[PDB]
Amino acid sequence: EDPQLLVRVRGGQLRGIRLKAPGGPVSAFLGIPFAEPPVGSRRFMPPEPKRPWSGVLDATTFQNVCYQYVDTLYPGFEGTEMWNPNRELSEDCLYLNVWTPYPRPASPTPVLIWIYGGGFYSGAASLDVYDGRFLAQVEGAVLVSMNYRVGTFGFLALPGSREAPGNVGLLDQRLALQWVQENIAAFGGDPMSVTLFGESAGAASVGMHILSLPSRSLFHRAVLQSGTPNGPWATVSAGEARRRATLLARLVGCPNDTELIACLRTRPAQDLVDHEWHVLPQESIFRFSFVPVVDGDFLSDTPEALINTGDFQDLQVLVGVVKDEGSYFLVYGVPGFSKDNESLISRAQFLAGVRIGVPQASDLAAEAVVLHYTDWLHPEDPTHLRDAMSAVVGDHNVVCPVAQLAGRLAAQGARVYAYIFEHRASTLTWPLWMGVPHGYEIEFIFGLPLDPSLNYTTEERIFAQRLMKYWTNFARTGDPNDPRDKSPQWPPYTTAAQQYVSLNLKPLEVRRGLRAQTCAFWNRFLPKLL
Amino acid sequence: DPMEGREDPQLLVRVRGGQLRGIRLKAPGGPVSAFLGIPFAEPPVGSRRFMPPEPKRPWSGVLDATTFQNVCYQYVDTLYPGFEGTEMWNPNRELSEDCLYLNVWTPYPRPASPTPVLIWIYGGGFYSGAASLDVYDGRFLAQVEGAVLVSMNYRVGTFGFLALPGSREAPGNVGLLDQRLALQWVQENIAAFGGDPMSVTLFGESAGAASVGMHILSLPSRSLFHRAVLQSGTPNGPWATVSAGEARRRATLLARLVGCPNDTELIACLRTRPAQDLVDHEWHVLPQESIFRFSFVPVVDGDFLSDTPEALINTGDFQDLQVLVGVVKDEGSYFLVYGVPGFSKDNESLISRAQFLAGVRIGVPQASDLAAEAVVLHYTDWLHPEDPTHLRDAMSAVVGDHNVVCPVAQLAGRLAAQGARVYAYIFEHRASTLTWPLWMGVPHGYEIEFIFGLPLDPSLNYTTEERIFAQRLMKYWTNFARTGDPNDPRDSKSPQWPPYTTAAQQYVSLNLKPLEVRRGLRAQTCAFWNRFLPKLL
Repeated sequence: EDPQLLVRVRGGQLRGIRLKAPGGPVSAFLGIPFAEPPVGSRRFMPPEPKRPWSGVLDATTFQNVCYQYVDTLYPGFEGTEMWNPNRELSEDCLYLNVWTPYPRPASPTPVLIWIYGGGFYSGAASLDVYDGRFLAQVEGAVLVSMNYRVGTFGFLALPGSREAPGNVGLLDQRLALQWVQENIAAFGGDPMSVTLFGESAGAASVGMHILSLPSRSLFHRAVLQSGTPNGPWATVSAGEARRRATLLARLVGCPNDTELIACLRTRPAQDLVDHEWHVLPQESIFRFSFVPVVDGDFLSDTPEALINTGDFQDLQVLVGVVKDEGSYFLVYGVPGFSKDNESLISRAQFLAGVRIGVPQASDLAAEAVVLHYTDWLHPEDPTHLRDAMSAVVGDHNVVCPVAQLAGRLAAQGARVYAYIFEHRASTLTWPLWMGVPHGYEIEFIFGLPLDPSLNYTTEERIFAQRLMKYWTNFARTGDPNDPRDKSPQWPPYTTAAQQYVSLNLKPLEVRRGLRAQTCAFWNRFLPKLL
Repeated sequence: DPMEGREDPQLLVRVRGGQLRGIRLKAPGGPVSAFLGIPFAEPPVGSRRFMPPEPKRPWSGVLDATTFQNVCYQYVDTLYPGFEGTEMWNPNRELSEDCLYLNVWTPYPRPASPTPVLIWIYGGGFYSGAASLDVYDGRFLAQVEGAVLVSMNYRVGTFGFLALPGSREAPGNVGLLDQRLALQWVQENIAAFGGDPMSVTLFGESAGAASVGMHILSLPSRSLFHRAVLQSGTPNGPWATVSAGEARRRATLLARLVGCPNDTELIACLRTRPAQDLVDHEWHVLPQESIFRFSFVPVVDGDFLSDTPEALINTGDFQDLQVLVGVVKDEGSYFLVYGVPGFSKDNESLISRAQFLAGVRIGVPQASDLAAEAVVLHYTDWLHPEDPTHLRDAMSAVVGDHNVVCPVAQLAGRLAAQGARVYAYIFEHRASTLTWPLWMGVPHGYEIEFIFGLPLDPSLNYTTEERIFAQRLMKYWTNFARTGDPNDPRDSKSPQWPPYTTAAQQYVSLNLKPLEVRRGLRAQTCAFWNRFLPKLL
């Protein structure tokens, strides 16, 4: 009968579990329902608050992963499998997890809320790399992570209808935020200091909470790791969402919006998953069929309009990228790339790869990209063309949208801190040519190197500690710098000086201009070519 | 010649048109022979204006060949009166349409055996220039390297390049024809001076380099030389040529501006106008505000130039050609003070970014709004986009790259890809005696005085290192003339100057330090200019 694993929330009692972290125990409350299961008639619909329960709800184990495509490109390969579901799939998946220190915090404690990535078609809060025990134990943080619907279940939209209004995965996330506001105090959390953090689609999601007014009253700070609400992949127009929904409907035999949606609700989850990739316009890496939609409700306008016209005076933001944002996506559909070769390519392959990675570029824009990224001392060298292909995809999808976001935010009142993450995990099983790929900073932020049984180096586990206190310092104060502190200071990102830091084994290094020229090419010149 | 027996027997030479007597000049290391003001054409006056040159008909007696002749009629710069920086390029003899003369420097006494010949073609935008300028003095190359050096006058401005293509009274390119006639003169007569007609190297700067390039691309000229040096100029590029239609348009406009209304009619009327009237109006013809842009230049006539220089360098076979090409560090600087708002030789020419945009519009006047903004974005410093120094230097680079550096990079590339042995350089030393402001770096044309070896004259106040540098460059150039290779065949100790190739793109820096080999002649920027920007039209 451990009383600090017994907690009462607005819907009833829960029992958590005492977990062992390297430095001591933590309290974990796993699989807490925050919504009615979005099954049957609730499919495609906004989430409803979980109805109260009797007795003591067991909150000691992770719940089901939201129904989604499972990656099978490299079966049994750690590099891919580490991101695959580690619990069974279900549409009944709207649950969240809470990590707290053991015993529960003496005073109200800053809350970090993790929103996983996975292109809005995949992901889960139960993955090993999202383990909250280390941040909770070492930094005394309260950490919350929620599941949200992905793929069709989360983002299939027929805009204007009420059975499939779109953005319900974002609404799942928001409902979880509300749940934290109402209940986190019972766990020792401070509802008045809430920081959202996420990577990839999760970073984009965080951004969208920044740009959606009802969400704004549910947090105070934000961290966007390798993803943005603006850019080419995170959103679609209402018309295009309708088109894609209708196409998927016909691919599954369906058939008036009401009729079509009802027929879709009759379909088994796996039929929808089986067809969800056969709807997208062009051949494309870094591009997903069902994503947040500019609905004029959750998103009152396009993200770029909203970041261009928004007032972000009372917002603090931490943003950044890894060294090789594009590498990971080359092995997923660009001819000439694989995890097994060193993926050396010809310049014909490079041209074609540009056409793929940049599908809605005109012939002229595509050629502009090609010329801009060519090294004219070695325009035929296969290594240079490979790295260039990587840089094209990375810069276009992450680095330049991030640079633009940081610029707008800083220019319009926000306190911004920017980083580039440059350390390659010693335990990384992806080929060396992929450098520091997408998403491989996460394990360090969460403090996984603090676990001796994971075979990280010693420097990696000091590095991990550094990053944990950067992130938790930011949660606590809106500032990654240690308030009483020796390492160089991390200066705010501004439009004038454009300062950002390198995160690696060496001490903080301040640099200026986040790929300034290249991102001037992407954000200032290339738009003028349409 | 009643007095031959009492005169220097070492200065009497016979050429195809008769006898001439030169003069013994003193160079720092010893005497040289100079034969100045030799007519190679009939005076292109009266009814001969705008017409192809006619070979000089033979004369009786002994021609005095001891003094420089008249300078071809041209605009004289008076922007900075008494300023060395401009006056050193101004005419140093009186102006005349009777100006088709050439000059020959040789050792004294004249070489025992046949000696490789260097032929200088001056620059000046095809509107100015003269072979008699101090900076083109051949005495140093003749004395120190034992060279035979020839330099000719050619008609510039309207007199040289006004064209009504198709007509036979003004066919165009006659200034280039003047040059070619001089080349022929060399072929027939240079042996009388101890020169070798079978080893002739052309070299020139600016419009002179463009001229040399055009001789490479024109078949009749090809049998008149063997090697070429192009300093800071190319036959291709935006300024060196015009189309037949545009040349007709400009001639017609100038005609109308001077009170002249059938081609024959119009040309005759132009021939009745005084030379100065033509000079006074020649600048009032060109379309837009333009630095580095001239009204009367070589015309793509389908005759001298059988096609555009670009087409000809794209389809040409150059396998038995050796070429030496290069640029100075700051090709654009000199032209900023000549018509871009905000620039002067007296202030530091710091400019605003609005000024930068306007200046881009002026320096690249063909360019559409989109191309212009592409240029602006490409040259912007995104860490300090408002910094006036950076914007000034950027303006300079735009003009230099657009007009010289990238046309050169292209030429070198095409030539190397199509068989030619190419050697490439960038000249980086700023003359200690240079009177242009420091911000202009190493401006256009200030490598010339080093090539010709002027620092060997003690009375010119160059440093010692500058005199050694000068000697190095003279030896590079004359080695190239001699062998098609700037390298000294028996110097084991000094760094080698490697050929420029499309694979390695090697070139050297020329300065007080030993040869340094670099790779990629402004490769990314010139890819922008030569590969991307054309596609935006």
